[PDB]
Amino acid sequence: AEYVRALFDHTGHDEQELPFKKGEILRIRDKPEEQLWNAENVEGKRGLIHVVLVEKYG
Amino acid sequence: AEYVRALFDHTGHDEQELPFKKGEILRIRDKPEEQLWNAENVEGKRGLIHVVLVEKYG
Ligand SMILES: [Cu+2]
Ligand SMILES: [Cu+2]
Ligand SMILES: [Cu+2]
Ligand SMILES: [Cu+2]
Repeated sequence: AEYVRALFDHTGHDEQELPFKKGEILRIRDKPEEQLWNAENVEGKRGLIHVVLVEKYG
Repeated sequence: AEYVRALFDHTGHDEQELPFKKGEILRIRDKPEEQLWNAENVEGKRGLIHVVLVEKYG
């Protein structure tokens, strides 16, 4: 809901954002392992996390 | 739902994934401009897109 707890260790890294043009059509990838959230950790660092690697905490 | 249409041009680039440890607690950032989807374009390129920059097409 508001908070999650990590089920595994995870090593930081980058992911790329698609470039696209106005009016371009895109298909959404809906497999669970491809879903991400924006998160913030105890030290204020912000970044993406994979939903499948965490669980609802609060 | 399944497909989106881009409302603006968007230049490709990277975003970082948080590193975290098993059991660590994280807060989810829920502002609209921080939400992303996984998408695929006409040429098979895969990448992240910002929800606020597109609209439901199909
Ligand atoms: Cu990833
Ligand atoms: Cu961007
Ligand atoms: Cu971005
Ligand atoms: Cu990762």
